[PDB]
Amino acid sequence: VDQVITIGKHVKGYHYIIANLGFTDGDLLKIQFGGANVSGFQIVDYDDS
Amino acid sequence: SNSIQIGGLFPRGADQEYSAFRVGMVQFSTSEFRLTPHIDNLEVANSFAVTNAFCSQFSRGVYAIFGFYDKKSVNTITSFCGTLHVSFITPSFPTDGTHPFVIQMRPDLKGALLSLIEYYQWDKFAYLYDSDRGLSTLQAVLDSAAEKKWQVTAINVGNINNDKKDETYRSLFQDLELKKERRVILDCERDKVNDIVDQVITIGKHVKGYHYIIANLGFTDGDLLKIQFGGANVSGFQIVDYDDSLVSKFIERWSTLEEKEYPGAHTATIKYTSALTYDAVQVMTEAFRNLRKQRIEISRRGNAGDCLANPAVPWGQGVEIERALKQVQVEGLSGNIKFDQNGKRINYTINIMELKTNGPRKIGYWSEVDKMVVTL
Amino acid sequence: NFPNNIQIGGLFPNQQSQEHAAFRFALSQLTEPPKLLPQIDIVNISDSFEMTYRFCSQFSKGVYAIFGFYERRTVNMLTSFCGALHVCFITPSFPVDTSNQFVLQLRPELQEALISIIDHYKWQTFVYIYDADRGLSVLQRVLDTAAEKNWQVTAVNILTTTEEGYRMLFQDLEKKKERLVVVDCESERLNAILGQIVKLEKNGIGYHYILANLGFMDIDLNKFKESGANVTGFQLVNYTDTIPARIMQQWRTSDSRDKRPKYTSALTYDGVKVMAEAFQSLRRQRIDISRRGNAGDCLANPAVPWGQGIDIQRALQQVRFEGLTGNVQFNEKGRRTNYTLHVIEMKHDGIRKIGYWNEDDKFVPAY
Ligand SMILES: *[C@@H]1O[C@H](CO)[C@@H](O[C@@H]2O[C@H](CO)[C@@H](O[C@@H]3O[C@H](CO)[C@@H](O)[C@H](O)[C@@H]3O)[C@H](O)[C@H]2NC(C)=O)[C@H](O)[C@H]1NC(C)=O
Ligand SMILES: *[C@@H]1O[C@H](CO)[C@@H](O[C@@H]2O[C@H](CO)[C@@H](O)[C@H](O)[C@H]2NC(C)=O)[C@H](O)[C@H]1NC(C)=O
Ligand SMILES: *[C@@H]1O[C@H](CO)[C@@H](O[C@@H]2O[C@H](CO)[C@@H](O)[C@H](O)[C@H]2NC(C)=O)[C@H](O)[C@H]1NC(C)=O
Ligand SMILES: *[C@@H]1O[C@H](CO)[C@@H](O[C@@H]2O[C@H](CO)[C@@H](O)[C@H](O)[C@H]2NC(C)=O)[C@H](O)[C@H]1NC(C)=O
Ligand SMILES: *[C@@H]1O[C@H](CO)[C@@H](O[C@@H]2O[C@H](CO)[C@@H](O)[C@H](O)[C@H]2NC(C)=O)[C@H](O)[C@H]1NC(C)=O
Ligand SMILES: *[C@@H]1O[C@H](CO)[C@@H](O)[C@H](O)[C@H]1NC(C)=O
Repeated sequence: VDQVITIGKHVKGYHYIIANLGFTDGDLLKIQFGGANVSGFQIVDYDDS
Repeated sequence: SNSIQIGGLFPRGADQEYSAFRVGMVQFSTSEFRLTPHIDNLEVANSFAVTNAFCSQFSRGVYAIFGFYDKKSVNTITSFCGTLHVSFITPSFPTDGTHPFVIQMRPDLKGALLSLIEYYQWDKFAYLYDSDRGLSTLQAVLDSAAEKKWQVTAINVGNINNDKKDETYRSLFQDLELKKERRVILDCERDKVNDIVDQVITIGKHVKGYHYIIANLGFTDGDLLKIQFGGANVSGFQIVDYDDSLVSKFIERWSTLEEKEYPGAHTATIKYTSALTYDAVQVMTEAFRNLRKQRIEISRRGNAGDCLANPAVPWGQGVEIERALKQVQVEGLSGNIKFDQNGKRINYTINIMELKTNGPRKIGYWSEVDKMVVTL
Repeated sequence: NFPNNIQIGGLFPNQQSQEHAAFRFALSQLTEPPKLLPQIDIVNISDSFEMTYRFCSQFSKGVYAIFGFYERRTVNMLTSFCGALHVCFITPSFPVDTSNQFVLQLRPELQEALISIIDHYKWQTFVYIYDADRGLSVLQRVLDTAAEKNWQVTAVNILTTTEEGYRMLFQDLEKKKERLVVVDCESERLNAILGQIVKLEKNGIGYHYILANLGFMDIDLNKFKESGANVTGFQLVNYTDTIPARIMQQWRTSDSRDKRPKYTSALTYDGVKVMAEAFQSLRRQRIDISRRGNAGDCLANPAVPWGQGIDIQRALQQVRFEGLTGNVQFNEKGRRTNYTLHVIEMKHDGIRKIGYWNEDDKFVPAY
């Protein structure tokens, strides 16, 4: 992710699928505003009480 | 034992500049005489503080003052110096007028900038200016806009409370996401430039199709590497030519100094402000050396007195000191140094730079008389 | 209770002027102790040095406040010396963007009102002629708005452009049918620019002027007799209103028994009652004031403030009354608040009242 950003490939037109079970375990904020699609998976639902 | 006393008025954070000044004192010192600096550290934007420090140095009987001013304190400096015939030597922005007794180490940037804008054949562009720093060069491009046929969108970048900052700078560019602005002039201190560069990158506007002109004299003073690979054009100006042996030989030395003894000085580059400061010590040294080579005695007999003495009768030798300072012609870190009768740099050169994937490269040079020249 | 005489310093740029006569008149009206005992000095209001000298001399002599005038070249020294010493400066001069609580600005701000008037006539592209002497912060405010509403403004500093510079841009303007000009500057420089404009504009057809000034009626408007020129401005004072008229009547007789007052003279008049009110509020609050006639020195490090300065400052700021300039009132930053500006228009001596402007409602008009 750090290198995609430095290369400028986090813009609209690219789409990344993070294939692990912890989509929000890492820092997504930094790739959030480029325009790229970023999808993943999450097993820990922080909405559960 | 030949001590010529001088003052040094240093802004409260100008570490590298002071290191540069201390280095020049060593480089240029001689058996002939020793410049004996008295140093004040002060809130340079505070006119009261500036008057206090000037008057304090005047009372001591300094033979000249090296120092810095702000747009808020510049009038204090020029009025007090002009009235008392005390020469001020400074790397600060050149005064807007022909004020006497002020040796302006820093060359004018307006010509080169106007020339560069024409070069790229711009007609419509955004101009980010910093009210904190001044409007003088904005005004020059606003004056020229008609004749040169430009449409300028001027945005003030100067009252940003660091609290937000991120949010402000993003709002600004997501607003230039209205008139489809892609050509942008910066005109800021190197820090504010860095901050803005940081936000341009975060917003993803450092790609192909945008072009930025950094309107200061220190293109490579800041970190360009981070905006180098986006694809955007980035152009600027440079007065310290690291290709010169004089400069290369200086940096050889500067890169070696202990950082603990010389804050800001364990590096490969050097801020153009610090380079102008080092250069200032040479000019002051030559001027006072030349006053002796002409057996012009300039030694004060009686106390300088109180800067608030009334009437104000300037000392007789002030004019001689000014002239000697303005007659100095040497080569230094900032190239050929020469002054006109109003203490403005003349016959100087400003390098024109573009950022490339392999780093900043000189693309040409700007001269007082040749204007803009593509290098090849 | 308090001292019987409250010495008041003065920083005036002239030996004689309508302001001086306004100042002296307002003072002879007062009846209640403490007596305001004026002690003024004629000084170059543009010179920080002379200004520092006078300020310190008055501070040393023991004045409780200073009434006076400043210019763009002196605002920083005053704001700074006022803030450091806690002596208030009460001034009719052109209000500044950032000053402090200790500076009391009798003159209502104009910049918001002006932007309303431009927004009203839906101007898009226009010339903005200004006083480099006071209006460096206002221009930016105009440039700011221009960015938002996408105006095409043309900035022109009075101090720096020549007769031919003027010829030239009035030559640019007359290439298009309606010529829109804003002129923001003080009265004396205003009148000098008038004669230069009228001569350049010929028949005056298609020219629309907005004069950013508070004394529309103070201007020589004869220079516009049979000019097609559409002239809009601002009047702070109505001399036919009850309180104003009663006041005009009082000194009109004062000078006959023994000329129409300009707005700066009106502000000077109200500036005196502000001070009178301030100290009489201190008498009924029963706060005890007193100062050294023993030349307490000015310059020091740090600046040692007058311990009771904050008392005089709170009093000056809380003042509320009806004077020659309408409702006289200050916000906490030291500026006029709760005021109404009347908007006026003129063509072939068309003296019509477009309406009024205030902080809450902005601008409301009134085959
Ligand atoms: C009152 O004090 C101020 C100093 O604070 C004096 O201001 C100085 O005024 C002179 C005369 O207006 C200015 O000089 C003029 O400058 C123009 C533009 O460069 C030049 O073309 C003229 O030849 C003339 O030199 C001077 O620049 C200004 N100084 C500063 C720091 O602004 C003022 O003159 C004093 N007036 C009186 C009546 O004592
Ligand atoms: C990013 O996400 C969108 C939505 O899933 C992708 O498709 C968009 O929506 C429709 C559905 O096919 C397309 O017709 C649009 O053209 C897409 N929107 C845009 C503006 O591209 C889109 O293709 C994804 N990006 C990539 C590279 O996969
Ligand atoms: C970035 O720099 C280039 C070169 O100065 C600008 O112009 C390019 O070169 C020619 C000369 O006009 C144009 O015909 C090309 O279309 C430009 N190259 C490309 C790929 O754009 C270019 O316009 C500059 N970018 C901006 C936004 O000013
Ligand atoms: C002064 O000039 C202005 C400029 O247009 C005139 O104000 C307009 O009045 C017309 C006619 O009622 C209205 O339709 C517009 O709302 C106004 N326009 C603008 C641009 O402000 C005004 O009529 C002129 N005064 C005189 C006496 O002729
Ligand atoms: C705005 O200023 C006006 C002064 O005109 C204030 O209105 C007066 O308020 C007093 C005090 O209660 C009343 O006795 C008067 O009848 C009012 N006069 C007029 C002419 O309206 C008003 O209170 C001020 N508003 C604010 C928010 O300070
Ligand atoms: C002052 O009041 C008179 C009252 O009739 C009114 O005509 C005039 O419009 C008012 N003031 C101004 C500034 O126009």
